[PDB]
Amino acid sequence: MNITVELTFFEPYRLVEWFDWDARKKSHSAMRGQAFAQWTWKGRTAGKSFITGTLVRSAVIKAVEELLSLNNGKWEGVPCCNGSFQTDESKGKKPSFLRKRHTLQWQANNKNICDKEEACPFCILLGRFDNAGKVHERNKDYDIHFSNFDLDHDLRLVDIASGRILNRVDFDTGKAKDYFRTWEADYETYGTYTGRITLRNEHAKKLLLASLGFVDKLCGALCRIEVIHNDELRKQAEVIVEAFKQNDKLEKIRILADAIRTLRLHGEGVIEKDELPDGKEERDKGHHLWDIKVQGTALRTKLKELWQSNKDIGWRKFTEMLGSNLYLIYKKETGGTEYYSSDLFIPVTPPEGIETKEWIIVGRLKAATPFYFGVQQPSDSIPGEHTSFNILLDKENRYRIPRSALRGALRRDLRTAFGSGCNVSLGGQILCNCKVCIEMRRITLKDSVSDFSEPPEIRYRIAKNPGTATVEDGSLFDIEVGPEGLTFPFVLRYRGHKFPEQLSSVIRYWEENDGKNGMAWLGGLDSTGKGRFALKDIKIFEWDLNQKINEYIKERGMRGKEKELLEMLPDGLIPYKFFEERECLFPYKENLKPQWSEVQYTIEVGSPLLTADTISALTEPGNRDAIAYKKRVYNDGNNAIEPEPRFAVKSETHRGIFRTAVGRRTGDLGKEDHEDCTCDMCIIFGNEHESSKIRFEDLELINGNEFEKLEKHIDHVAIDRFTGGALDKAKFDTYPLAGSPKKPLKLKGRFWIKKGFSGDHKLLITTALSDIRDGLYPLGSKGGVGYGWVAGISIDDNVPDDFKEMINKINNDYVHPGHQSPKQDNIYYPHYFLDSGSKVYREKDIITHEEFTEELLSGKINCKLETLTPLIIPDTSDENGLKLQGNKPGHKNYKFFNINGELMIPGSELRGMLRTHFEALTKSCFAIFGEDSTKTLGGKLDKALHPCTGLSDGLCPGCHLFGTTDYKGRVKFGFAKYENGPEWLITRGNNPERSLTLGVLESPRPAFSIPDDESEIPGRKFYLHHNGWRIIRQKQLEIRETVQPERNVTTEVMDKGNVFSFDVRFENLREWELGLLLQSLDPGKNIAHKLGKGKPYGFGSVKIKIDSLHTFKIKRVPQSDIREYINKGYQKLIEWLPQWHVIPHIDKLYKLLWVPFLLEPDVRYPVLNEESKGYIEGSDYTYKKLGDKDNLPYKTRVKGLTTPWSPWNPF
Amino acid sequence: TREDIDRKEAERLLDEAFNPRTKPVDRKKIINSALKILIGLYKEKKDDLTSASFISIARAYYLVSITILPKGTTIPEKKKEALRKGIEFIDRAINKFNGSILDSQRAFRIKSVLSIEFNRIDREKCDNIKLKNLLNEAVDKGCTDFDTYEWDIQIAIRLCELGVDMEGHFDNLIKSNKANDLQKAKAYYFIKKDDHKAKEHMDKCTASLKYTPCSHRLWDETVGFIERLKGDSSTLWRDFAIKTYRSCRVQEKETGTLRLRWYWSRHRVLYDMAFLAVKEQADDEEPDVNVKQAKIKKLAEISDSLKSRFSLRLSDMEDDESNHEFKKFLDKCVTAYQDGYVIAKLLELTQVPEGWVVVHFYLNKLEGMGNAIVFDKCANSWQYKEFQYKELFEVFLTWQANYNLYKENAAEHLVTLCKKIGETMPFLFCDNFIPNGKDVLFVPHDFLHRLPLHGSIENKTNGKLFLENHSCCYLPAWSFASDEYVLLKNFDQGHFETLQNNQIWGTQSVKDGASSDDLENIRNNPRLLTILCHGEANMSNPFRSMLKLANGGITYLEILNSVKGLKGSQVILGACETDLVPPLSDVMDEHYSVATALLLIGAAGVVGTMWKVRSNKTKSLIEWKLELNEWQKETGGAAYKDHPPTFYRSIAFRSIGFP
RNA sequence: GGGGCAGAAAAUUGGGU
RNA sequence: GACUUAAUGUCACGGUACCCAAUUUUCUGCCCC
Ligand SMILES: [Zn+2]
Ligand SMILES: [Zn+2]
Ligand SMILES: [Zn+2]
Ligand SMILES: [Zn+2]
Repeated sequence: MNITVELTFFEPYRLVEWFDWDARKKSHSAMRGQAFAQWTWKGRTAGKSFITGTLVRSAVIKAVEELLSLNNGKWEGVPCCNGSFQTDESKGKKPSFLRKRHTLQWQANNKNICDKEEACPFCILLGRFDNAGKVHERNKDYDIHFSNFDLDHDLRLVDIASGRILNRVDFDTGKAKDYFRTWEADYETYGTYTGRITLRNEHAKKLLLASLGFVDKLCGALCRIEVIHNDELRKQAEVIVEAFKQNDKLEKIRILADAIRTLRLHGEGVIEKDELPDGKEERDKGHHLWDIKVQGTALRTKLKELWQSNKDIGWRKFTEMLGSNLYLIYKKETGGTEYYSSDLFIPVTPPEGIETKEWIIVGRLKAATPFYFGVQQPSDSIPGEHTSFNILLDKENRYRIPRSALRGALRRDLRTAFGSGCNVSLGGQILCNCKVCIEMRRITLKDSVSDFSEPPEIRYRIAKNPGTATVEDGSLFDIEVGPEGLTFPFVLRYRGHKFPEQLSSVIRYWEENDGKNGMAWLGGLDSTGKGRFALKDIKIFEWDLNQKINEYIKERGMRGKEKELLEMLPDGLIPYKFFEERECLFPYKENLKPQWSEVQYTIEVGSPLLTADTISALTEPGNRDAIAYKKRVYNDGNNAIEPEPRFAVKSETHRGIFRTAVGRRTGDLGKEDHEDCTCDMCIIFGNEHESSKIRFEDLELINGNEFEKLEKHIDHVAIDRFTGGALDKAKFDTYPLAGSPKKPLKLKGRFWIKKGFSGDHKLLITTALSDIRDGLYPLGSKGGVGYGWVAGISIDDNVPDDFKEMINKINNDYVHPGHQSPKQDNIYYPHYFLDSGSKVYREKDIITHEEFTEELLSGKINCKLETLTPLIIPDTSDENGLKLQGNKPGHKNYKFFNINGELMIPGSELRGMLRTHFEALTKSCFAIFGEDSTKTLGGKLDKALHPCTGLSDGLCPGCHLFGTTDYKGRVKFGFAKYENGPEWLITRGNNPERSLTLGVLESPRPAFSIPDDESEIPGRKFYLHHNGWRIIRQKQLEIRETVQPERNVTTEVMDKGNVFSFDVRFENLREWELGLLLQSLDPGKNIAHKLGKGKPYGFGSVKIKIDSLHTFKIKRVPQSDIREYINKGYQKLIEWLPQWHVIPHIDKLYKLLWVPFLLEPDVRYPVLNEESKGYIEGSDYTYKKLGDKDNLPYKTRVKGLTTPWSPWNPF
Repeated sequence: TREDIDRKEAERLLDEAFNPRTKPVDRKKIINSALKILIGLYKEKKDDLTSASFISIARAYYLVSITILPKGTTIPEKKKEALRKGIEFIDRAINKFNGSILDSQRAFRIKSVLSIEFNRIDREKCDNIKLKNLLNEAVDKGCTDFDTYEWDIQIAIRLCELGVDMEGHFDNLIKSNKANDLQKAKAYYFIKKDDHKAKEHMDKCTASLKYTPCSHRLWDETVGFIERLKGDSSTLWRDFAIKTYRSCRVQEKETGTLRLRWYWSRHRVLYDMAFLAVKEQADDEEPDVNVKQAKIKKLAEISDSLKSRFSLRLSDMEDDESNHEFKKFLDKCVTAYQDGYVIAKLLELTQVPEGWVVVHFYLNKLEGMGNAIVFDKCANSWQYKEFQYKELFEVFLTWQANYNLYKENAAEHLVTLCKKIGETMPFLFCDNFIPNGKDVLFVPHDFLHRLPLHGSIENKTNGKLFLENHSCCYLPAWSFASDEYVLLKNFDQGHFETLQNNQIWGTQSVKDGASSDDLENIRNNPRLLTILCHGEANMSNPFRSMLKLANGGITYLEILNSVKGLKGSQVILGACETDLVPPLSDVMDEHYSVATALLLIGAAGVVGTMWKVRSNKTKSLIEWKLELNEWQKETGGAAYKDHPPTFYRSIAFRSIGFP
């Protein structure tokens, strides 16, 4: 009686090349995969897949023995013997496959010894007494025959299978010993196999059918046995890359590749209907990346053309292949432990009367944090890329939790719960009998995917170089991480006599109760908090496998229909109501609960936090050069992803901040190389030879709904040291979060602690946390500017008590005399040049950013900032801040800089003024210069004063201290809060009654400074402190009707005597460097700095005074220690109370910023011939006469430089 | 000239690494830097790379093969990968005409010796055909400079081992100022078949081996030569096997005060075949009783020496006084592994209390049939018998598998295992081998430790239990033999609530909910220490098998150091069964349970429990407060025929110690 | 008699098992 | 029927693609023939 039997796989089964019995031994892959499905070719492609009838027969006889054991060797009333699974090599030949597995056995209950006359059902299903033996197919003399199972539909291998590399991970460490490839096939499309089972003996049909219904898995997967535009898009990408090369923009073709790759997250409508940033209205170039003339057309339009011409593959596939293509072209031009694993018969006799049951654990594995199930790159996963790290997805692109990774994590947690397990060995001839293995051999669980096939967010990563506190050479990589909140179905079947308390402990550890919060660490990247799944919706069922096995066979164990079980009623599946609670399991609270200790805390950031996610800055509209990083959280309750993305500091950034803090505290950071090391940092944070003992999580922003505008648009610039204007290409705008001292940002992050930390290590981690709270390590980018400064930390009350216990623990007498200005009261030039000379000192032995050296100092400085003339710090975020554009279109009206409605000074401006002052003071090189400008302007700066290149040639004292490229500066300035004072300068006639319409602000012309090649180059440009705002205040109406409205700029002005408070968190500063920085901050009485717009007009004169200087090795230094710091600064300066005017360059410098009103000198720019306010009749002061070579010689540079206060009209 | 200059720098750094002065820890980092430099050279110079760079690459890959230790018992995969990479990278070099005689000879020598090393590691990759090709290359190159490079000496001895005449280089190898004694012995015995000179060099070789750690190249290759002699059916293999036994025993006699040994995958066969040699000497038609008795005594001594020590892979290896010796021993062994290639009171085996017969067990895998070296002081006669253990191992594995699922319900399998012990060891019930009414001490070998030898059943219809006639106490090895009452408890509520509550027999310094400190704080040595806790097993490192007491428990190692006040006390570890302390058996079981640590501290004997038993039986055993083998017979432990589960409980209790 | 810049240079992967 | 099984013995659900790395460094939203 021929029986047609149909396979069906409900999860990805495994595949191997068929090879042959005599040829399998030569290949390790096929010798490991004897139990897999077999692939035979028909070229080494387009073959046929099949499952051997011998493997199906082995599964069937295993099911037969299990059924008989469950019934004490008596199925349907007919007794069954023990069979025989021993072959005597003398009396025959050994079978092709040897068992080396425990065999379930029972009593005899047989009338007579089994012979070939009245054999029991077990013997005639084993083929014991048939006429066919171990010889091959010759004749059909089999009492029971299992034919080969071929796939039920060329059939190319890549179409059915997909190569995946598996793993074997340690337990003492988190590393893997080895790995092995596999050919997991496609269970959805090619998942049905058909074969024939022929059974001559009709006496044992029922047992055979029961065994067919009882086979629960095959080839690594659940089974239900049932009776009866490439090569053209690549060319276009090559054309695009060639046109980019024509513009000499091949350095950013890589960034375009990442933008294209991340365009998959955006819809196709982004390129269909223009949603990309369009640039400025009058830029005349547009976007620096999308408005590029490639083959005579803009990149946006041609990308729309490509999308219309590549609609076949779809937006996700088209953009992925496109990004890979341009990545390959960019790489082409620039140059771009597999361990595959005597004869004993062990009879296992279950006691008579025992009760065995099967428990199904149906739930959902919600991801509390973004997950990462790693997989090998494409072109290496082929059976037979652009992103550095790939995530695991199936053919439908949905996220997958593989059965292997879930099983491995479950085994690790089970070993933890037991506390005594084995390192799983490969190729052993005896079943491992340790506690965890016994239960793992009974646990079967289903591979499950999420119903969410959307592209994974790319999470970038870098490695900081401790020596320079910047990015490392070749340290950049990107990881594809799945969204947070995704719910994967969870299936777990345990077959046995009693449910172990350790598996219950694992479930409760994994479960997400009101306080458990879920602790199933799944997949890789656990050190950065990737893959902490909170298993939920838990339902436990059970089968009465002894007296209710007929319906278990009828329902096939609910294999492949677990979604129906989770939704809700089959016979013999009463729910398991005896599932022990969390606080009733000894193994749980003993080993699993204290395994990981959560340390949750809320960081309070009182400054604009900028994580600088630049790839999404290009694609997202607005044309922001750098925007803050935002997450992508999947809303499991309402499906889909939240339209509003959560801003957060990356868990990698959190981990790196803590790790760097610890390394600088101890000294492990800065070692030559971390070999197989047991240092404090290596033990706590893991290394290449172990795993991290601490796992960090994202610093999600919880206080985001209390902001009118969460992201504050801050413009930046770099000002040339010579011309005084902005550089050639230096204007850039960041998009940080809104962070103010009054209204700060709260970031609630957490990290988990293993139960192996000593007192010293816990003290180290608490010291790192305190340093984070103290503000030593600002979050995000531009930390040396005032971005992401931590104002404090508020630890949660749920933290363990022991951890919480450790956590809770000026005037300058110098006066500059001055000259000329008081000796007459006469008009001077608004700016002068400081020819300091080419004598430049470079320090080869740069100070590393490693552990704080004891000789040098570090800490913070609190400085008050007083204004002597009105200060202009426009908030260029709003081009219509004063609401005056409606009356006069084209007028650039500005508002004073403010975050969340409070008046602040960005730390960029303070750092710029201090860096310029210090560079002028120490004869540092021109750090920012307009090189190659019309020989070239930068070609006549002698040789030493050029901007500092890499650290090969050394760094200038200003460049050493404030930092350069590939060397982070040792001084961080902060945003200056208001802290009381006379707020506004009322005008009584202005449009908002608190502004001042400024004059025409024109770009500086270096031609006047250098009229001929005879003069080499003037020095640094500084603006005097003349009270020139008074003439602008008086001529408010005369300038609003004469100058062009589209060119005049108006903004609110701060009144005289306004104070500001800001911090200067200098670190690793030398004994004399700190004193010199103090002198730069507070040069003394009658000397003040210039800040903000209108410096040539006398606006924004600022006087800095120091309130308190701190230093830690918290120790507020006294005034005596404040002195003898500036003293050795002067001592260092001369060899390159102090009397600064002794050095001529410093004398001229301090003359430039000397305030001659602390009587009222008048300073203004000349005019063009008889222009407005010419005043020709007496003190002409007009161009084409003062600038004429005949009237005035080429000594204008002589009078315009090295003469800080020389008169112009009389001379 | 970049290739030549960087190759010269690589040669400099390789030569510095080859100097034995540098420690292996920095050697790995410097050779990794050398690998990085050489691969960076190879990146831009793949087009017919010069011979010097390829030779430097081959030397560097040989050295990366040597610096990586075998983490497990088997050959590490990294070493195989290094060998394969070296031969693959040198294939291109040897396929091209270098043009220099010296460079070609060096390339041939390194390729041939690399193939020899691969053959030693695994014959599958390189067979005897590879060795013949190596001989052809060496003959063509003529690299037989014995007095210049020992590399040539190694290739010469390996070639001579291939059964091919090497009389051409015989004169050069005769002097061989850079050779070692074993190479001279091999050359003398193989080519010239001169046994006198072979043994003359052999004695010096084993004398040198007496002072070298077990990780050296000499040990593995000398045991390989000895087994080659044994397979050659020679006559001089026995003497050198015994001499290597003696050298190994003396070398580790002082080193490893914590009862430790170094695994090299050839120690076991060395002891096995030395045992076979002395056994063949014993049964070599000896006319004198004294010499045969001395030979059997030496048999017992070598059986005991293997048992008296440990076997730990360095993966498991990798107060503070003990850790100092651990670190020093690990450093010395790891140094001696790579140095091969680069240029309280002892107890005599014969002094035993009167009326005590000892049964030393040895399981030799080479012969395949175990031995039982017995010794009784009634006649002061040593005799031994042989038995098969493979089927006994099958029955023991059956019982172990059935027990881990149905602990109490596996009594029938225990009865079967005991009957198998009786059948496979019929001399236990023999009057001549073991007289009746004589106290017996067992020294079981690897998997015989788990066997309930005291519960053996004679091959009879009503087979009498072995426990009824003799009083049995066990011992891991012979090297372990040398007031108030104290109780410690860390069990769960609901069990053993009577001894803690009703304690009228003692328990003054008792501690319910005891921690490791409570065990360590016992100052005075009591007359009976009782420990109540179920310990966990360490499947990899028996040094870290622990007793699950409070505050993290106390391990095997912590007992050896912290606990001092326990000398001469009959400890009863009748709470954790003996088999949850160590791992489970696979072919052999050389792991030592916690009771062995207590014995080494100085405890007078541990009344353990082989398998898990209900709390009532061990509670009754504790309440038995008179000074085992008599209680078991009276309590019903001889009713295996009628009450299997009753037999399962009583037999489990054995006293691990020597009164 | 007129707005000038609106990003620039780096790092986009290296080591292990 | 083959393309593929061997039948008195297939723990391969017998193995987490795992571990290390801070999208950061530098820059006044500024200014005249
Ligand atoms: Zn039968
Ligand atoms: Zn195990
Ligand atoms: Zn370290
Ligand atoms: Zn410089």
